[PDB]
Amino acid sequence: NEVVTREYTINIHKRIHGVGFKKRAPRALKEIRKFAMKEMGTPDVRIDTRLNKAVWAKGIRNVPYRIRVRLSRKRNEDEDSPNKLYTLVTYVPVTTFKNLQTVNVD
Amino acid sequence: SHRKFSAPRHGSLGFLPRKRSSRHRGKVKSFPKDDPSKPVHLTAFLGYKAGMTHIVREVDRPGSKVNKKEVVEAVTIVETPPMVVVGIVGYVETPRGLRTFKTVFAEHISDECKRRFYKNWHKSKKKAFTKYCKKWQDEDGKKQLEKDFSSMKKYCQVIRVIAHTQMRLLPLRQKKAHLMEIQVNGGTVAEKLDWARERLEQQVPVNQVFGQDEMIDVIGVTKGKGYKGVTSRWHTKKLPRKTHRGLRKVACIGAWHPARVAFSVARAGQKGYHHRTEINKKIYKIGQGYLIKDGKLIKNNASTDYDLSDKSINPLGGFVHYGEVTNDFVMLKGCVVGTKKRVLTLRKSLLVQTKRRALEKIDLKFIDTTSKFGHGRFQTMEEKKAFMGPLKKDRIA
Amino acid sequence: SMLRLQKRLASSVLRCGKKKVWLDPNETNEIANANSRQQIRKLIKDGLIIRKPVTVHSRAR
Amino acid sequence: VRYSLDPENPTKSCKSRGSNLRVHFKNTRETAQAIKGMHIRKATKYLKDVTLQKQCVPFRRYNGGVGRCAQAKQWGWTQGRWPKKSAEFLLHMLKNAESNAELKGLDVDSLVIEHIQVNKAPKMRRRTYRAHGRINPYMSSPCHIEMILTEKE
Amino acid sequence: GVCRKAAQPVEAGLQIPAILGILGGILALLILILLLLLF
RNA sequence: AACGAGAUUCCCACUGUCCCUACCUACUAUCCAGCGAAACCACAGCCAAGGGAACGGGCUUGGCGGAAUCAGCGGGGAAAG
RNA sequence: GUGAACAGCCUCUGGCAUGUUGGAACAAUGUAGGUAAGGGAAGUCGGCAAGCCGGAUCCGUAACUUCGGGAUAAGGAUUG
RNA sequence: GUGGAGCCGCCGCAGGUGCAGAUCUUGGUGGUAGUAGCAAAUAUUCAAACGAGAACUUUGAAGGCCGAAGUGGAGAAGGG
Ligand SMILES: [Mg+2]
Repeated sequence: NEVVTREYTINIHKRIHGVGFKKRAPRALKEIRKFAMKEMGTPDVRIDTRLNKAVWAKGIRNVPYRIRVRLSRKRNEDEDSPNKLYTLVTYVPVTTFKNLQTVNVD
Repeated sequence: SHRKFSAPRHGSLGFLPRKRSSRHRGKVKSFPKDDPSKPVHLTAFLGYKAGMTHIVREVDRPGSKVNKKEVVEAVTIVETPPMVVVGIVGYVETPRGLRTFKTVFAEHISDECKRRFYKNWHKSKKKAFTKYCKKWQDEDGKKQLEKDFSSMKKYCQVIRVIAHTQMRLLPLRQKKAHLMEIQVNGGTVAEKLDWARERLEQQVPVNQVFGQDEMIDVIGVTKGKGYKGVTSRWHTKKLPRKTHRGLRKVACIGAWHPARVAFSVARAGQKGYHHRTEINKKIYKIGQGYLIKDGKLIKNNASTDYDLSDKSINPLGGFVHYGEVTNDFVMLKGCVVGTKKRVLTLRKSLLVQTKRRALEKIDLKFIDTTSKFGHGRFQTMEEKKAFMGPLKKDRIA
Repeated sequence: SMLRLQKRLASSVLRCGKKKVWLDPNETNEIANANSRQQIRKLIKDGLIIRKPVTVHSRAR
Repeated sequence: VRYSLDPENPTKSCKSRGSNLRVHFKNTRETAQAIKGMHIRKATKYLKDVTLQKQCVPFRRYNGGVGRCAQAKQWGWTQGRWPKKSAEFLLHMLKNAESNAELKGLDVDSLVIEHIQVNKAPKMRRRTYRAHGRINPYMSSPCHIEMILTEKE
Repeated sequence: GVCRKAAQPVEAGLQIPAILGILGGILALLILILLLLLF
């Protein structure tokens, strides 16, 4: 029942591999969803369009190998689903992924 | 009629049911038969192939043109943690074959054994052998437990031994012990059976079972290749390019009047993951791994008489898709059935041989521990950074 | 909530293509109320329908 | 109207019907032989997991070409499939019966599914186009499905 | 109408695809592959 | 002579045509959700030998014979058209 | 824009949503596209099929001929 | 038992007089089979809205395609 928020790195170069050239960036977003439903534990995951543009920034078949995201478990309203928590996955840019490790943010 | 040009059969019918084996661990189909005039000894042993390297040895073969020269030979290495004896099984011969007389297990069985008795250890209450361990201490079950070695000693003519692997000592992510049942082919049935009551829940090393240059047989399950067609499962010649509906097919699969497809014809199916026994694999070295912590850690494997370095047979970068070997090992000339990380039972050979290729000694000159994860050109890390110099790895101190 | 009519009328009255029209996707039901060309010229002056200019094709290189 | 096999106690029994509705017949027959004799709370919860593919429908009779799944081991079968359109129509009809149970004055914690049959509806046709100038039909096979709900007490 | 996609239309047509199924197949002897059997 | 998507023989270069195959990619096939035909069909569908309209799935004497199926396959049904 | 070019390739104005469905996996057999050590037509009814060659510039161009040709013969060298 | 308005026996009379086949005619329904198939022309993704309900509607952002002999903008014939 938390509302907590963390930030991670997602290497996409590992999690899509042996994928065809036209399925390479669309799998890169349903492997952000399968990351965020395993971690935060909710089926309802919303990603925003700046994280959409950050994966599609180089066409389909060249996804940038690693991205820095943050995940926001939140609660909902107005005749919500039988699960009332959902994750907002948004994009934070960084120039270096070396020595960055998944910190809990406030 | 009469093919005009004779060929031989493609593939052997001695291995006909090209089927996935009904086992992951290689079954011993035959232990070597005994004369009871010998001292008392085990016959098989479980092992794990880790990867392959090669060798340099001064070959000794009088008559040959290789004689008194150095030859490189491909070896596999088989990591062998010691077996721990758990059970004793009796077998009485019938006119319907051998029949299990009864089994007696150890006083307290380990935890890696009890995991083999479960398809879901996590959903378990781990209640196996709780009622059986009490009869070793309860006097009523104990004075008939000593009866069921005396009934064992009287009636059954071959006894065997249940042992397992110590899976904590491996880099594998399995932790279920592989529980094998191997035959003690020594002397008479009294000496054969009081040599196994003596050593329940104790360790058995591999050099107590095998030796250097003592040629053995390797039993395993092959590299599984999946569902492949005729030209890979049976190695049939490809059809010419002009063929309609397909190149990689066997064209005529029979005549008209047997009016049925015969068993001796080739067609698609499961290739690999078959049970095989290789024969006549000579042992080149029984290495032992990583002794005590006073002499902080002697790595000291692969250190031949002519090397005298602080090398160790785990190569520079670790064995590819296996891990890093910390236990005793057996190294074997030649290829060995299996994938890496695969259980394989080393076993003494049934046939006797002298043949002047077995029973001759070998002395190693060299073992490369260069990287197998690429085209490695350095063998030890001190040998690299003396040749490489200092790098930008430090750049502050 | 069809906005197919307003998209067609705007690109005819801005003298542009259907491709170069209309940023600000918030006010959906306000511009979906307008059905006429006289109503649609009012939304242009309120800035709820803009032109979205030409894609860059620099002759620099 | 009149059903097949009028119940043994019509006072504490419920019934529903839907005619002429467009499902496949061969998928609805075998998802209804899965929930026959099943309690209404296990039946409503089983049908949700067919749509979520957590639990399957074994195809026992109409099984030509039906693949094999690991979830048919609960039924002691080998072949199974997950008809999500068929498990929604006899879930929407199972809601109608427990609406009739509380209008007939029945407890829903004791309702099991006594009788359920699927039988074929008259086929409605349209046509496709095959080679060499020939017409052949795409006839649909709808069904009439029908159920009695009976309290056990 | 209020009852014209419900009570005009289900009468209107609903069997009008039934033009013959097959009108013979006048494609002139599909055994065009010359076979001719030993002559 | 010049010209041939004309017929043929040799030579150079070139190559997976071949020795001798191997590997990679896309699309299918495969599995699932929806939707869904047709050809064909006496009844049907395991063999050997015998006799028989002389080349049986059934008859005769033998061999024998466990539900239900999946992916393939091209021996047979003297398969279909 | 490149270029001899209304070639092909890439963009702008103007259109479109991949051609009567999606999702997961990446077996055999296919269809379409490629590579291959050494050998180089031994394959095959047959060099079938594929591959070599290719633009321009500067040289150099044989038999034969109806004196027009053959001829971009053949064969080289260069190219940013 | 269903059904709801006609029917039958005997004596003579008269036939468009009794079906298992005709690659019969017409209509209906099976097995095959929940199978073959829904594979030519590179490609979609994210959010929101409207909605009982959204892989497919509209909108916005992105990535792409046609690339001026167009997948653009107009007509003739034909359709109505
Ligand atoms: Mg044996």
